Amino acid sequence: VLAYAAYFDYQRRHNAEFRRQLRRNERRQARAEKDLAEASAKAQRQRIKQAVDEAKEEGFPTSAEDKEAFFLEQVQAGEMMSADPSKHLEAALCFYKALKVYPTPGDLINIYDKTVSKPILDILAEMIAYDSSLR
Amino acid sequence: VLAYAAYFDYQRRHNAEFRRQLRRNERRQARAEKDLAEASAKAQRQRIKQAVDEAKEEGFPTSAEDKEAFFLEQVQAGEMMSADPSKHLEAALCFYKALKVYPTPGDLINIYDKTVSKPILDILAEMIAYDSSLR
Amino acid sequence: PITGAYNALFVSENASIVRSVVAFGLAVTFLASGWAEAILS
Amino acid sequence: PITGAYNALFVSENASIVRSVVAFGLAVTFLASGWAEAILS
Amino acid sequence: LSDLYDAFQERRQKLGLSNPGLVENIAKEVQRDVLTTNLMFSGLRADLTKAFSLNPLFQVSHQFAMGERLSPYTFAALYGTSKMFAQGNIDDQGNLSTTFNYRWTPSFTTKTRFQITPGATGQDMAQFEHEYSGADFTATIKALNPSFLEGGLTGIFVGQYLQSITPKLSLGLEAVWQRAGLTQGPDTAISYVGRYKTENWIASAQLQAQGALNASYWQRLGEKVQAGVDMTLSVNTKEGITTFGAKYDFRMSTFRAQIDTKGKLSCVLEKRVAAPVMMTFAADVDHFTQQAKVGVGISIEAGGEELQDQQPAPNIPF
Amino acid sequence: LSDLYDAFQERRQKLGLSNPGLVENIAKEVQRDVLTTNLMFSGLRADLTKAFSLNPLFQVSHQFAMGERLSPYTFAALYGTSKMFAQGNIDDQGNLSTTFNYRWTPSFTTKTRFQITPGATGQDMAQFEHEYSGADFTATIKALNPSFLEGGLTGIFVGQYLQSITPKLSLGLEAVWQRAGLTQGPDTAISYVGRYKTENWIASAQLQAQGALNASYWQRLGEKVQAGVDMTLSVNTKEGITTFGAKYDFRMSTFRAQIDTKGKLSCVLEKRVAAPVMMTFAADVDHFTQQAKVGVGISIEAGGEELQDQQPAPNIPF
Amino acid sequence: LGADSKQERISKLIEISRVVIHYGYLPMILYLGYTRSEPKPSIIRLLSPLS
Amino acid sequence: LGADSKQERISKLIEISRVVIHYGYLPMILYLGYTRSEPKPSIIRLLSPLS
Amino acid sequence: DTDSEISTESNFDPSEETLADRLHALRDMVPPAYRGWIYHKYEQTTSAVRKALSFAGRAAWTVSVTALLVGVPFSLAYGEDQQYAAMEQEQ
Amino acid sequence: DTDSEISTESNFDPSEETLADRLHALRDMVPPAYRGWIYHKYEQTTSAVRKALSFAGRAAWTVSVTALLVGVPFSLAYGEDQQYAAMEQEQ
Amino acid sequence: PQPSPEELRAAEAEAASTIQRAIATAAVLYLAPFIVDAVYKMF
Amino acid sequence: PQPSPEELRAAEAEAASTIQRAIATAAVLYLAPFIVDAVYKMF
Ligand SMILES: C[C@@H]1CC[C@@]2(OC1)O[C@H]1C[C@H]3[C@@H]4CC=C5C[C@@H](OCCC(CO)CO)CC[C@]5(C)[C@H]4CC[C@]3(C)[C@H]1[C@@H]2C
Ligand SMILES: C[C@@H]1CC[C@@]2(OC1)O[C@H]1C[C@H]3[C@@H]4CC=C5C[C@@H](OCCC(CO)CO)CC[C@]5(C)[C@H]4CC[C@]3(C)[C@H]1[C@@H]2C
Ligand SMILES: C[C@@H]1CC[C@@]2(OC1)O[C@H]1C[C@H]3[C@@H]4CC=C5C[C@@H](OCCC(CO)CO)CC[C@]5(C)[C@H]4CC[C@]3(C)[C@H]1[C@@H]2C
Ligand SMILES: C[C@@H]1CC[C@@]2(OC1)O[C@H]1C[C@H]3[C@@H]4CC=C5C[C@@H](OCCC(CO)CO)CC[C@]5(C)[C@H]4CC[C@]3(C)[C@H]1[C@@H]2C
Ligand SMILES: C[C@@H]1CC[C@@]2(OC1)O[C@H]1C[C@H]3[C@@H]4CC=C5C[C@@H](OCCC(CO)CO)CC[C@]5(C)[C@H]4CC[C@]3(C)[C@H]1[C@@H]2C
Repeated sequence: VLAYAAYFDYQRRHNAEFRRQLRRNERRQARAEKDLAEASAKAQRQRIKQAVDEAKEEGFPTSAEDKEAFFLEQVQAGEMMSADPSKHLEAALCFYKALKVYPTPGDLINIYDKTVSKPILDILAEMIAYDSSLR
Repeated sequence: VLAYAAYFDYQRRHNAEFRRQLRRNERRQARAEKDLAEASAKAQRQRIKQAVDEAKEEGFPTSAEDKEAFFLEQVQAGEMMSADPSKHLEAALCFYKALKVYPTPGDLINIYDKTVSKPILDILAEMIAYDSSLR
Repeated sequence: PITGAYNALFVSENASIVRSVVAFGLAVTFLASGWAEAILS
Repeated sequence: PITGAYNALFVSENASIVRSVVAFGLAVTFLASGWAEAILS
Repeated sequence: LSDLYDAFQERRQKLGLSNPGLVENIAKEVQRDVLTTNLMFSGLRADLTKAFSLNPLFQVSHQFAMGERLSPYTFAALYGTSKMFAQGNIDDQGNLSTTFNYRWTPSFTTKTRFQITPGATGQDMAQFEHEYSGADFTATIKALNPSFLEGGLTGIFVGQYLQSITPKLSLGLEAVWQRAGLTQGPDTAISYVGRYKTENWIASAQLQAQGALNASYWQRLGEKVQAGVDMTLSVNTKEGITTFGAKYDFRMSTFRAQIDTKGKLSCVLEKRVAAPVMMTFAADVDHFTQQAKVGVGISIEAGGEELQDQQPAPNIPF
Repeated sequence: LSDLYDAFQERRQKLGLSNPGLVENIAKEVQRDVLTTNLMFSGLRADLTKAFSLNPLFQVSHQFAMGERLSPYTFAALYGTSKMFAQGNIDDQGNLSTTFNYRWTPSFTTKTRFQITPGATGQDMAQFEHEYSGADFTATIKALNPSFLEGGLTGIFVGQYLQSITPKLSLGLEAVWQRAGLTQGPDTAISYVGRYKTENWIASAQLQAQGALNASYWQRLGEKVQAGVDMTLSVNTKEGITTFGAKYDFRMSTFRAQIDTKGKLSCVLEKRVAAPVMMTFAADVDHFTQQAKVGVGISIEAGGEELQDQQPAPNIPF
Repeated sequence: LGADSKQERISKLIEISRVVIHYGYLPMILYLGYTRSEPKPSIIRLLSPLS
Repeated sequence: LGADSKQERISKLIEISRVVIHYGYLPMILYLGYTRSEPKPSIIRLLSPLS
Repeated sequence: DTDSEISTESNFDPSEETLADRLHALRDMVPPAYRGWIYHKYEQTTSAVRKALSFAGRAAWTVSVTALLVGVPFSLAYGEDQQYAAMEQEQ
Repeated sequence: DTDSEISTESNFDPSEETLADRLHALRDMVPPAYRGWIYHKYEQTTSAVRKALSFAGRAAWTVSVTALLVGVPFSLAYGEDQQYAAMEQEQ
Repeated sequence: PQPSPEELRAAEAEAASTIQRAIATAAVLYLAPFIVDAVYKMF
Repeated sequence: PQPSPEELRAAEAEAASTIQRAIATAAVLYLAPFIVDAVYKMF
């Protein structure tokens, strides 16, 4: 191994073509890894977009008593899911649904921004930006 | 006793002057009892007015961190006192002080109106009406 | 085999019903077969 | 008399200090006087 | 006519049937004699019982407790006779629970219960119960908060029937009728029950019309050991739990232990630490959360030992 | 010069003084031998201890627990010798607490402690302790989290001194120096202590420079009974609590009970239910809230009974 | 069906009966025992916990 | 006072020492006992709770 | 308080009074000031009695639980100790 | 990925490399795709091992506590029962 | 929501029919042992 | 709030003086038994 390692190091140091072959392979891989990240981010972005779209189909309660009850249930559902790191998307959706039902979203955002963990807030923040209808 | 009661009843029924003497005494007492209630209400009103005046002298925090900390302390103090029916005036004062520090008093009023007991709310409601500076 | 059994035993809408029914079947057999009397007594 | 003692024993800023100090004085006397040995032993 | 009634009654008596007992007892051997469910508690408890007589029965009891949903103090008194039994117990908060059972006939019994709470108006309640015990069957009708003040029958009514089909098999029925408010329609539910009983083992089932099923099996494992298994299914979501447990009858102590499919483990040890004193230790362990509830209690019966000359009154309608 | 040193040392030895022991032990007879404070617990607990040797000492222990702030499992191992003692115990969450004591000289001891928690960076800590035990005094210096990485001394440092003034009276001193961050000034606190010790009774006091005072008295009430009272005063608001308790040493059990001016009552009963098994029952009752905490536990030491041929190693630096 | 005045009177009977049972039921049981027990206990012992 | 590069290296030693003590301290104690105990226990019995 | 206002009740009759009114007249005999002042003292006195009983009950509970929690384990431990002393003494 | 871009690293030298750089070159020998894919499997495999140990540890705790909570009271009760049987048999 | 008056009458009839079906079963059970006796005597 | 640099130097001196006063007491205690001996011998 040492003889090969010495030859490999010697070739890399003194042979420019050997570096060029390796550098080309590394640069090619660097492109794939960045492209893979962007694909993963878009898929995550799609999930966030999908979650906001799903909330529109179920609809929201209209009466004050149902809105408060639904809000509490959504807050309770979001909080219950917030403890599980695998439900951050679902927890944010409950917080998003509740935020859309709460009469003063801006105040509730300040509560979530301080009481909800940042990983969930990051998804919820994009949900607010994606749902341009949120006041 | 029965002979006196029969005579008393007979006199009240057949002697108009006997009724007039008794009626005059009852009417005179009725005035005193109503006047006493008004005096008690004014004294209670004075205590409410005094409580709002006292809050102005202590002043309120200006920084956001102190306002939130003070608000939580006032809410905690008000809630701790709210469990004791003898501290309803002091509890309302803490809720009043907190309400004056909270950025959106109208939303907090809806919370107090539903979470705080009516006897405390009645004092707090008059405090809001007395403190014309409350937004 | 296992795929058709594990799913119906721990990750199905009736998983809790199946576990309770199976456990009862075992417990009764353990008692009625006389093994319990030979072990617990 | 009682007015000057009850106030300083249960409704004063140091009421908790006085109660702890008095209780200690009694407990030590109860032990040191030999009554505790005659009752608890 | 008596001609058929006498012939029918005679043919009935020659069948060798026996009274199966109350419907609520078809699972007693498991749910009460083996499982710990009815004995489990937490915190500290102390019962000081004084017996003043055995015929008529009369005893007064002071209970001190400090634990989950246990009232700090409870005073209870009871009086019993071969024809009647009256009991009342009151908490430190004034909640009074009472019982008054009277035998109008050896085969007919009236049971009255009250629960008066000063703090809550909803809590106050009254339950009237009537029982008949034939040679081979039992019938029962209950009326909980029965009222006609609104111009219509309201409250909760329950009817129970259990019939011995053969010397070992018993089949029964239960029916409920409810009307919480005259403005809403009455609700009715029916439950079917049955039991097969033998010296060594007993099998029972309780099927609700709602779909829930409760089944149990009890078997004796010798003179000092007996065990049973109880299963509950609900279809309100689908949920079910099965409990297996055993009971040991030693000379000075009784040990009960059980475990169920939800991962809970519990045990109860009652030990006669003295002639009038009995200790109880209860522990319930939830293996999914690793939390345990510990219960320690004591029972003292000073009166009974000093009055052996009169024996307990018979057939007190407890 | 040795001329004065020898004459001084000789005059010192002829005074009949004795080593008073660690400052932290001036109230041991009350706060640990009589009061229940160090034994109280809640929930269920089980310690399974296996002794593998007595010289050198080596034993391994598994603790299972289910209660308030009790870790579900704790594995502990220790090794001891007349010159050293090493112990480590780890929770199910990986929190590792360790001890390593070594005798560089029979009168000088180094004690090292660590507390490594994976979950919290704040929790991790290290405590170095040095003790000297003269013929009539003890001196100690501690360094908790000592660091100079910021270019200045930081952490917590404690110095303790206790001197026997006469065969019965002991007087002492304690000093603390702290600097949590180089950006802020150092904080120092001093505490004065003293004790008067006799065969029948012991009196001790601990005065903080902050104004708090802790005083205690211990007295023996015969060969099987001893009792003590402990008082604590704080002037941070003014608050004070006084605890009175007694301990009974029966053949197969030890019973401790105490009550204090805040209305709390607690008792601990340790009973040798078997030769290797010891039970513990603890109950703490708060009379102002009527709530009780019940604790039941057990200790098992299988190894010790089967190896009597080697006796415990002397002066293990526990 | 039922007269409104009758419902008020009938409800009043329940209210009175509730209070009587709340206060009178336990002393009644103690009275039955004390007079019918064999033997008859002392008034002090009648509610002594263990003496 | 102290060089910034030195503080990084010194801090690294604490980080490594912390991990070693976390993993190595208990096995070390078990090793000392197992080799120096009188008598020497079995590897299986060395951590058996009561057998 | 005017003679003309009180004069409006010029005529009254015993038969015109209803059973409820005749029963109410019995309460009218007592001066309202005294009955109002007596009722006030009654509330204060009744409250004090309830406070005393609550305190007396709460104290008895404390002594009962204290004696039990301490007396029960001790009595068992002390009793068992005496048995060992008896068995050892019989040797 | 252009021949002119890669050609910028025309010259290199063994001595110019720093000790950290020479050590980093050792890691460069392994293909990044394989090492990245091996690291991924390592995380998944290490997580599974930790899950297995947590489950195995949690199961052993359950059996240990179950046997103790049931075996301890029973062993004491059963043992005491045998003593009464022995003392009664000695009569 | 609150029920309509005709729906209440439908519920009242339904409830009565259920309890009537129960009492019909109780009568069958009371007669059941004689039926079970015949089966053992049929063979 | 954060302290000023001159206040820190004041605290550092104060802290040092306190510990120096403690060590002065420890020296007194170490010498205290000989002092107590003299008192018993003065009479
Ligand atoms: C409907 C659900 C499905 C599971 C289940 O019900 C619920 O189905 C039941 C079938 C039962 C078994 C039937 C027969 C026998 C044979 C007998 O052996 C002595 C026979 C003797 C003849 O002479 C000597 O051979 C011992 C008992 C045993 C094993 C039963 C055990 C309990 C079982 C398994 C029941 C179990 C709980
Ligand atoms: C309302 C529901 C109806 C079912 C049920 O209630 C609910 O009612 C009981 C009917 C019982 C069975 C009836 C008869 C026998 C034959 C017997 O044979 C032993 C030998 C013997 C006769 O040959 C001679 O010794 C073995 C047991 C078995 C199968 C019963 C099992 C339990 C059952 C299923 C009970 C169950 C709980
Ligand atoms: C730092 C603080 C200084 C005080 C203190 O620490 C704190 O230090 C101890 C000094 C003690 C006293 C010293 C001497 C005696 C004389 C003795 O006389 C018995 C007879 C005997 C001699 O004549 C012959 O038998 C009775 C007791 C008494 C008063 C001590 C009481 C407890 C005291 C106050 C202790 C207290 C805790
Ligand atoms: C005032 C309040 C109510 C009553 C009460 O205080 C509070 O009064 C205390 C007196 C205590 C008893 C004294 C002595 C014994 C004997 C002992 O030894 C049995 C040995 C065995 C040998 O075979 C049989 O002799 C068993 C326990 C017992 C009965 C005590 C129990 C607890 C009692 C009842 C306490 C109880 C709580
Ligand atoms: C595997 C896990 C660890 C180990 C463990 O399971 C779980 O294994 C169980 C075996 C049990 C013991 C069996 C028998 C007895 C004898 C009994 O009788 C004494 C009478 C007295 C007369 O003088 C002396 O002989 C006392 C109790 C004791 C030691 C049991 C204690 C609990 C033990 C240790 C259990 C323990 C928790």
